[PDB]
Amino acid sequence: YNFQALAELYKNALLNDVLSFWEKYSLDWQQGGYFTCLDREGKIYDTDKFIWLQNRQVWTFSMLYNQLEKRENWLKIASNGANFLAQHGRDSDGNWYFALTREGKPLVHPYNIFSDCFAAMAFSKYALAGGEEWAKDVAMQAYNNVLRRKDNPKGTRPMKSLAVPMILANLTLEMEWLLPKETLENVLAETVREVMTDFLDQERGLMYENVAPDGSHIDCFEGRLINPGHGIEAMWFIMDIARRQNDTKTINQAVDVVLNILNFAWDSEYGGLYYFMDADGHPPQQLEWDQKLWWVHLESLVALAMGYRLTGREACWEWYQKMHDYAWSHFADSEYGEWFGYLNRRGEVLLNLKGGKWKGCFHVPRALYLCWQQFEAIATPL
Amino acid sequence: YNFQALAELYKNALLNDVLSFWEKYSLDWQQGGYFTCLDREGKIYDTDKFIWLQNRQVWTFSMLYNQLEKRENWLKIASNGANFLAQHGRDSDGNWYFALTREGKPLVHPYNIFSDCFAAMAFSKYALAGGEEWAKDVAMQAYNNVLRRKDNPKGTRPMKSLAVPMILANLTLEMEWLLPKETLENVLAETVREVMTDFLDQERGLMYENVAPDGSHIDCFEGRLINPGHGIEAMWFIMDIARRQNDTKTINQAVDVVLNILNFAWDSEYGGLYYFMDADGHPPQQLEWDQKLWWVHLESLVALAMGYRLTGREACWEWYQKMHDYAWSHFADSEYGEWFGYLNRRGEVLLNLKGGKWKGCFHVPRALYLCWQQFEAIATPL
Ligand SMILES: [Cl-]
Ligand SMILES: [Cl-]
Repeated sequence: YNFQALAELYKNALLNDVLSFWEKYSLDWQQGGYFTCLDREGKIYDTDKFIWLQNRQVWTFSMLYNQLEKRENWLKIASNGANFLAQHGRDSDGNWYFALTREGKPLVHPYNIFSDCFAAMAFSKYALAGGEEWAKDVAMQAYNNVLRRKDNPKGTRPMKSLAVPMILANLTLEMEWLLPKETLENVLAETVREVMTDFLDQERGLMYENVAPDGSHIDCFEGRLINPGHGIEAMWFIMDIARRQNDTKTINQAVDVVLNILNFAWDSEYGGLYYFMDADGHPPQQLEWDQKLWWVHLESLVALAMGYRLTGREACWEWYQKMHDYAWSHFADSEYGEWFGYLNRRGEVLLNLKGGKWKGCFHVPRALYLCWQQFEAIATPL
Repeated sequence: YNFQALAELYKNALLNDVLSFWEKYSLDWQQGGYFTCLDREGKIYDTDKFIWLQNRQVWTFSMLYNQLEKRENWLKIASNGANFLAQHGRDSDGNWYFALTREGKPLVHPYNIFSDCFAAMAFSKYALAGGEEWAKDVAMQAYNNVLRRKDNPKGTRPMKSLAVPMILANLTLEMEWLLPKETLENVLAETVREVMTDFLDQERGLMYENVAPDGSHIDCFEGRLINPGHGIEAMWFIMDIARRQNDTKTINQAVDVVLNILNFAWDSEYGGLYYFMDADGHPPQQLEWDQKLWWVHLESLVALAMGYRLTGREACWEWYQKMHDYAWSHFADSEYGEWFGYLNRRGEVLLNLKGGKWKGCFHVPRALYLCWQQFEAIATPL
């Protein structure tokens, strides 16, 4: 039960390893923004700017500045992204691009709303960290675009996706200081009700990625799809929100679901959770289904640490230890820093990178910070 | 040098194994069209109708009826698809859907032109096999939509894809009997010139998937991408077209390129060709890059058999044998019929299916038929 050693492990990994890696290798001080396409050793292999990741990195450094320590270098790193993004990130109608060239010329315009999501979250927390009022309105613009486009984010077979209420819930938390208290309260209750009613299958105790509007299943590739890590991440989002109202019943239901997903999705031959599974045991359409991904395992560490902190349930601690041994031994790279993102089913490195189009300065530092928080809270009552 | 035994191997695999599998398990005689989502044993795991594959299956049975033997059952199988597709396959503007429900209700409308491509090819050959004149105009409609939309199939970084002239070349061959002789001649010469000028890198002797309009490379994920099997398939397309004009120089250049790609893309640890590679040795964005796919290896068998038949070059025969031993021992399923589509890098079955959203009655029977043709021609001068 060495909670204090775990707290120290996560604190040291965040401050001395992971943040250091991004500080040393990712800053584009000449043109603004960040290089995310970094190989195992931190070498740059592509200079394109993927806006999700640009915004996530602004958020991470702004958050840590605001909540942990006002280190000048963290704020300067956040500014290097925020200024670049404010100048180049949006089309004439204020919609966020998906990708730019190094110098900020637009490459890709997205159909989704997740670009706007990450922009709202980043500029909200940058506004707070930097005391930059202009960033508040950038954030508010991006946020109303998400709620406006929520119901069709992009007749025969109506379906809706878990990702939409998920990101809108967690985002609303990040927008709290800028929103009417009632608006916050309502969206939070509604998104939580939708996630726990429609996407949670009461009979199987599992989260589905896509359901009909009334929560019923549809027998098709989309309607059979399970993404173990995605559902686990949603559940700690739900825990975090339920904790605010001390809704212990909802916290415990979320923990039930996390344990169900882990028991369902663990690879008994090689260890780790599968990336995708078909709920009915049919062959998935995803060629990457059996792969072992960094964030799937990190968000599981967060959910189990948070579940144990919030409920004290022994099963969370037992699963925490099992997940810890697997994730730390397979993804963490002690020699060069940071975590590998992509392993094959056997746990072998599949892409020799620390960042890319979809991995940047976000899931790893956020998860390490959150786990540090849970174990520190466990060791030291507030 | 047992050419006759190879001819017999391919003939028997096509007629007694592969066509039999699709005849036994894939026909939707109640509603029309075909079930492609078939597991290892032929069991159906999804009833959706993926229009690419519906059209490809109409083409395969129509082609064999027209070129091999007028078996009544083959034409009835082709009709079961063609009638279903004519009734349900197109929107009000005559554009082909990407997917329908079992009964033909539209699910997905595609942005690309490859749906129209496969529809033009299918209805062209169905028109010929069935003597159905109405199918000619369905085909001609679909074909002019492809040429009309060829230049933007769906300012900062202009790029074009190999798939477009590739499919337009091979398609033009399948439309020959319906087109002005001059129109055929021109498109064929132009598509061949574009493929062999712009997408073929003269210095590396390799095919690139995406280049700038003038054929120059762009240093980005798309511009570094190699798809070994895709380039090999394009090269036998080029061989087939060059053979028509007895353009021996072009035939031999295409064979040069096939041999270059095989030497570049062969997995020296586990055997087989990689699905995707980054030309500059950076980490790919494709999580499926190291996988071993049925059509990648089948189109390589076709290209090597055809290359050897057309040129007699010993290297083609040596690579044929190497590829044959790998592909037949890893993909062919003697117990239940047909070929697995999807193996991991080690050659282990990754998806336990014989068909799905992207694998249907096309690459396997076409490749087995073409290889039968090459070895029969080698054994028996015409
Ligand atoms: Cl990330
Ligand atoms: Cl196919």
